[PDB]
Amino acid sequence: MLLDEGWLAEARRVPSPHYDCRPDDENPSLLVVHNISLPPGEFGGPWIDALFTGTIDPNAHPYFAGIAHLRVSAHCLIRRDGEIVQYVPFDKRAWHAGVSSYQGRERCNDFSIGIELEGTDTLAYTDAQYQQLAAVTNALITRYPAIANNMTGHCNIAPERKTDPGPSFDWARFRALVT
Ligand SMILES: [Zn+2]
Repeated sequence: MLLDEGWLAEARRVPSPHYDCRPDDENPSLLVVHNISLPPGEFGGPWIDALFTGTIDPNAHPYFAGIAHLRVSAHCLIRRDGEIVQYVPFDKRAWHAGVSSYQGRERCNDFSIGIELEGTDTLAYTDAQYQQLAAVTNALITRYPAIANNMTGHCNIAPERKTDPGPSFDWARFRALVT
């Protein structure tokens, strides 16, 4: 697919207020793979769109109040059916990695894009999502070369704390489709 220098045309743009300047406007290299579903264990709700914009309703669900204290966002999301939703231009800083670390260098937000796979640590992602994740990845690799040589889980840059994208994530399947 195609890149309007930050934005994915194919997608459904959610204008998240939750971005800012990459420090010294450094360009991204490492892509991190995230997972998420809300409420935790269901798919298709509007609620992800919600969390990612800082508007989600703490009253919509006993699990939504537990996190209604965050302001967080991830560059793009892949829904179970392949649909790509984009909240923030790739060149900008997403509030996704958190307290993370990759190769001596923390605050991994700075230099990374974050892709969310709708799902759970323990349930297989769908064919469409492997096709889509790889699709987006090839694009960013073309814009940002280093990505092909920096790809990881949240669980890698934040062990113990994070386990996403989980043992479900079959890197084999995905890589099989990256350039
Ligand atoms: Zn994550």
